[PDB]
Amino acid sequence: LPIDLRGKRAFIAGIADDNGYGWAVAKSLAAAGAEILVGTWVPALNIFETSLRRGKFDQSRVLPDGSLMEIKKVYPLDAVFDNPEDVPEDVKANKRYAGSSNWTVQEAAECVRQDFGSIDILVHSLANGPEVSKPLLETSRKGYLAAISASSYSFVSLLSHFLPIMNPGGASISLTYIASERIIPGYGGGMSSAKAALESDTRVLAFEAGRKQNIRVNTISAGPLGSRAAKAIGFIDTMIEYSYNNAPIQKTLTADEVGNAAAFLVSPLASAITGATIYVDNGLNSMGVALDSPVFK
Amino acid sequence: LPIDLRGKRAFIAGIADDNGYGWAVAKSLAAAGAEILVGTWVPALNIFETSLRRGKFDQSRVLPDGSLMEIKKVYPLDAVFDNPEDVPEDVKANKRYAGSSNWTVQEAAECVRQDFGSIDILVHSLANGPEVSKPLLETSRKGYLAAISASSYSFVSLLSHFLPIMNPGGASISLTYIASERIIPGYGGGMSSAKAALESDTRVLAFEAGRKQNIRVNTISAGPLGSRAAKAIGFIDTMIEYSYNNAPIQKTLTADEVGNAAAFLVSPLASAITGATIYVDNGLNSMGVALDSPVFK
Amino acid sequence: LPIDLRGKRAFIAGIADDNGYGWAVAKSLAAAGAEILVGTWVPALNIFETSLRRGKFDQSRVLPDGSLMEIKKVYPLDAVFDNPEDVPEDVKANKRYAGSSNWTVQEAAECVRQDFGSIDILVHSLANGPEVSKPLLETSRKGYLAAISASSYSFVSLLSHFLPIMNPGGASISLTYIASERIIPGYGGGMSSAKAALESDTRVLAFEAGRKQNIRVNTISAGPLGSRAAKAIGFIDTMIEYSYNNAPIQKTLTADEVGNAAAFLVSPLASAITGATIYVDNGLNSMGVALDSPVFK
Amino acid sequence: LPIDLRGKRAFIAGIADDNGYGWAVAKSLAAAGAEILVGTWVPALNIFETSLRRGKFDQSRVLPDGSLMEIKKVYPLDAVFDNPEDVPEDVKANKRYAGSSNWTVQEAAECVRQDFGSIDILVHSLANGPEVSKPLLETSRKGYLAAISASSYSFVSLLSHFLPIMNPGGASISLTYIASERIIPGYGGGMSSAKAALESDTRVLAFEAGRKQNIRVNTISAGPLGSRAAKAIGFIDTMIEYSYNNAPIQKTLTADEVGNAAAFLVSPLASAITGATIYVDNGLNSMGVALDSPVFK
Ligand SMILES: NC(=O)c1ccc[n+]([C@@H]2O[C@H](COP(=O)([O-])OP(=O)(O)OC[C@H]3O[C@@H](n4cnc5c(N)ncnc54)[C@H](O)[C@@H]3O)[C@@H](O)[C@H]2O)c1
Ligand SMILES: NC(=O)c1ccc[n+]([C@@H]2O[C@H](COP(=O)([O-])OP(=O)(O)OC[C@H]3O[C@@H](n4cnc5c(N)ncnc54)[C@H](O)[C@@H]3O)[C@@H](O)[C@H]2O)c1
Ligand SMILES: NC(=O)c1ccc[n+]([C@@H]2O[C@H](COP(=O)([O-])OP(=O)(O)OC[C@H]3O[C@@H](n4cnc5c(N)ncnc54)[C@H](O)[C@@H]3O)[C@@H](O)[C@H]2O)c1
Ligand SMILES: NC(=O)c1ccc[n+]([C@@H]2O[C@H](COP(=O)([O-])OP(=O)(O)OC[C@H]3O[C@@H](n4cnc5c(N)ncnc54)[C@H](O)[C@@H]3O)[C@@H](O)[C@H]2O)c1
Repeated sequence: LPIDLRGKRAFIAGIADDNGYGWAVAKSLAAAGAEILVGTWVPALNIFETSLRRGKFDQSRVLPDGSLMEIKKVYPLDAVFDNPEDVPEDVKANKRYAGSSNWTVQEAAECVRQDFGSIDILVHSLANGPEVSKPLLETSRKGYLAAISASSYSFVSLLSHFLPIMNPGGASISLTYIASERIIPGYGGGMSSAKAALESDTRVLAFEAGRKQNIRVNTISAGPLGSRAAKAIGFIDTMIEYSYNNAPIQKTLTADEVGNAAAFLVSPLASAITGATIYVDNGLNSMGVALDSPVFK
Repeated sequence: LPIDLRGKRAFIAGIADDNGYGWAVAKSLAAAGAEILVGTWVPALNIFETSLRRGKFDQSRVLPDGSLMEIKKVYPLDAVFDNPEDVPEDVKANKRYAGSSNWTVQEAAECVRQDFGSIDILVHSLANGPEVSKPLLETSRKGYLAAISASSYSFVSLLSHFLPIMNPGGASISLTYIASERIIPGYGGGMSSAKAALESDTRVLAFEAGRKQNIRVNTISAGPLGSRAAKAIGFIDTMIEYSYNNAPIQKTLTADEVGNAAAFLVSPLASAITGATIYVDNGLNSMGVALDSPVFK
Repeated sequence: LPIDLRGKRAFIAGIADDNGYGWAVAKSLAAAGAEILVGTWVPALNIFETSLRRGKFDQSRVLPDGSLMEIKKVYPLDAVFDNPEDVPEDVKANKRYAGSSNWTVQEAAECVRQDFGSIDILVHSLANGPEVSKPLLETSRKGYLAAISASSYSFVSLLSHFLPIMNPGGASISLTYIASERIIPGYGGGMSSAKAALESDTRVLAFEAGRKQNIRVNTISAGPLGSRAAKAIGFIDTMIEYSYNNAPIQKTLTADEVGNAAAFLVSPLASAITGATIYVDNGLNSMGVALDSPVFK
Repeated sequence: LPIDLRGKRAFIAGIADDNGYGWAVAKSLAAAGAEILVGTWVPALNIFETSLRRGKFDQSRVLPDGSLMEIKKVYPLDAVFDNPEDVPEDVKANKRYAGSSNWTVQEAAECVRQDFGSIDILVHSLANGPEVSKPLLETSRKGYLAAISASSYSFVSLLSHFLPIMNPGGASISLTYIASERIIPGYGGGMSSAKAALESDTRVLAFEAGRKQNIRVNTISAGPLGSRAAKAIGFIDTMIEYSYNNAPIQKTLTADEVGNAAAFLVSPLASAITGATIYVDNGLNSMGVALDSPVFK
């Protein structure tokens, strides 16, 4: 009873290294036999392809079977720009953006088409929020819109641009965070807002794309990725700790854990699931209180 | 813009003293001019009516206007028994149950009818759970069913028995607790389960009774009632503390607070609200983490 | 048991006429004795103040007591612009925007301050979405961002700009729609998304502002406003019909209905409610199926 | 990337034939290599084992690999009775119950232990509700309690009785229905209530058992199982039709579909998922309106 993505190909948007959720899903899709195409942020591209050439990610490419993951092709990409006319002359003039081409959503999509003709899976693992450090109360309109644009609308833009080249019976999947439904102080600059929009769109799109092309649309609401810090300082480190303490099952969360769920979800096994927000967070979201609250001892 | 329940009468099930949510709603309904009828648990009846005669609740009956609340009539009542044939000879033989009569749901309802002919508001403020101290894992089938019977089904039984005598455009309201949707360790013996059922039934009944008699059906999901203990020991004391610390608005919760919401809800002002779970818990339910978790300092 | 907003003042953002939810809440706040300040979209301002001068809204200003609603002051306002430096020379050059002044969020707020010094209630009744007619799949990035900006971020901008002048123990309230949580085909152009963000922000802000200034933050998730069309054509007309048929309580929805809930919510009676999404939609949101589905007869 | 339950054994409670969800999950678990133990209702036992002997289920036992499913052992079982002292002399005297032995939850569990020593997976596929045809308004207290007992508490009883013999890192899974969260007229007699309780308990137990033995606890909220009737008459037939029409993805639902999700969930791949209600209903739960409502054409 395997997850079989043999003869299927995925496009994974949001891979810059071996340390995020994105890398993890790729691994999983690859373990299940899918053909892997990557979309890399174009400021990040170089270092990415360079370390990959050099073998830097070799240990991070080991599959269960022991073989090594293959990335059939790396595509540069800035998901805040749909078409080329949209780019600010000042962006197209930046060294980084100067070094590559065909990096708009519309362009990436045209390439894939020209290169492979089709796809079966779409993975969104993107996000970005300039003022993510500030509270809403202190978030600028521009910093807020930026988070929404890169973190929400990007999914919409990708889905619509790739849809014409998705074989029906295909699936897409995106990564969300519970700061959409509940107050998680620290996750500011409109990221929370952006995660809320993403989720809702997940539903709508499941309708739009389900009816339109028989495509499944789902999002996975993950936990803080990683193991404990010797000194939990900063937001993520903190959440990791908090979650380790307060969750129904006491353990840490691994990328592998999120990737397997993803692979499952984009797989045929999951033919009856769409417009879902799946929690893969060690059951944290379900708790009413924190176990570690000082009142309880 | 007043809440006007002048010329309306409420039946409040679950009043044994001046210290619970039930007393609070009565006060509120009474401030708004409703005619107050009480249903008192029949083990509790005596002490109740006795202290009330004696003036023991006088300070607790003060209305805003300064006058004193009036209870038009106290009806004894055991909401685990619908009809008289249902009572175990061993219950009917107990001193307490021996002292009163017409205490089944079916009987109480017949009385009211014979005494007043009609009602407009129905308040459920009942609950009871023998093994509420044990974890589900350790809850007996009998202790579990008991919680459901007294805490869930009782609402269903009251609604159905009173419905024929409720003027259309009337409303009912019940008290719930968030341990239905989220894990709140400590609230065991099937109370959690019982609160879950109640809520769902709230919805269904809103459908059944809305369509049947133009009756609104809602539940209020409250916080731990009361102010701080010098030594928070025990479940409630603990929750009060926890909530005071961790809530979006830092303050305590008062019965008045729950009563006003109730009065509002059963009032005509609320003509577009039904099949709702209203949170009156200082916004606790909305939080993702506890502020007091030691990881955060 | 009245809703008393005597000696309180509200600022209502999003009044252009007597036909929306906004007008309704004002009425309600006014019935409860609050002092009414309006923020009018500045393209709409003129016609507004003109018809109001002329008596056009006289029948729509009748309060329950029989008297007539008073608007202490109308302030022009475009909630997509925070500070004056933000305005495009091409907007400031448009006849309409040319006729008025002090219309940025930052400016409106400064005025109020200079005119009244303070406020107690904040009402957001704003929304706008250029491509609201298109499906997400066909919504432009710009049309999507526009909906979010005018429909989501505007609340954030108002709250933050007015906060310094809100007496603690005050409240704000905004209008939402269930297309945030569930698929409602027809409500496109990112409005759905925008309603999702608003809700989430409602929660966060309740935290930010609750802790910061003892301000309550809530949103009301309303139904389609209005009575039946002889020919339900178009989105709203359709929803009205659908809701009339399928709701747990069969009736239409009136603005009065939404206004009363609002008044209640911003009132002191509601001191224990924050980070809530209150449904005032005749219980529609709670249903699992449509009664009118042809399968059921 | 397989779902590997090689060297694992499951106990499936609620198998009486090849036509329910229960049969389906067994198949799935079996495809993934788990060792299958069945708990059969003891009125149903005989016909079950008889047709199975005879080959009646042969076509229904075909695995993907082509081989045939094996049931290592069938255990009789009535999940409304925990211990033998609990049985009414009038039940133990009924032909059916007379023919078998060790059929209480406590007894079944002792047997398994004595026969296999341990288990890894626990599947609950049980339900039963005498007055399921009546509306709550017309449901008896006894008919209501019966639904809860057989449909809710049974899970609690099984979990607790099997827990001592579950290898840590194991999982349990139960089948729920959306009539718990939303009004689905027709699903009466307290089934709705019972499904609500089950879900909540799913959460709590995930806490209790997660912390206690490192066991994952989840429930799957399924759609109406089956394909279209030529004449949709009756509740299920109706729901199937309705769902086919109104769902985001237009298709029917197959048992296979629910089984695969289950297998996944009880599998190690799912190590970060617990206290979840997974929807496997073709995305129906996410919709706001019915597409087939006559208002929309
Ligand atoms: N990391 C966590 O603990 C956690 C928890 C919940 C959800 N998530 C979500 O997971 C996703 C990513 O996972 P992660 O945080 O592990 O990885 P990450 O931090 O690498 O994710 C951001 C990625 O997006 C890329 N990116 C940013 N802006 C871009 C733009 N304009 N165009 C194209 N690419 C751009 C970055 O280069 C990077 O690859 C996001 O959706 C994030 O919200 C993460
Ligand atoms: N107290 C809290 O902090 C809190 C929080 C959330 C919800 N609630 C709910 O509020 C309601 C009651 O409020 P409370 O706890 O303040 O008051 P309470 O403790 O007085 O409530 C129980 C009441 O039910 C009566 N009662 C018990 N069994 C009965 C039976 N078989 N027949 C008739 N009457 C019976 C008791 O005598 C008593 O009046 C319950 O629904 C409870 O779950 C309370
Ligand atoms: N009308 C309904 O059936 C319904 C249902 C649910 C929610 N709502 C919500 O109610 C609110 C408004 O109610 P309504 O639709 O009855 O009234 P409406 O249509 O008058 O609301 C829009 C208002 O915002 C103003 N406006 C638009 N863009 C603006 C900008 N940039 N700056 C300042 N003002 C601007 C308009 O002039 C108008 O007063 C919105 O939040 C809407 O989503 C309405
Ligand atoms: N069938 C559907 O469309 C659907 C939709 C959602 C959820 N479900 C749920 O799936 C589960 C079962 O699936 P199904 O309906 O396909 O199969 P089913 O109808 O065979 O389920 C009931 C099973 O429980 C057994 N049973 C009843 N009372 C018992 C008792 N006291 N002791 C022991 N066993 C007893 C029956 O013999 C039978 O095997 C239930 O949880 C049901 O609510 C089904």
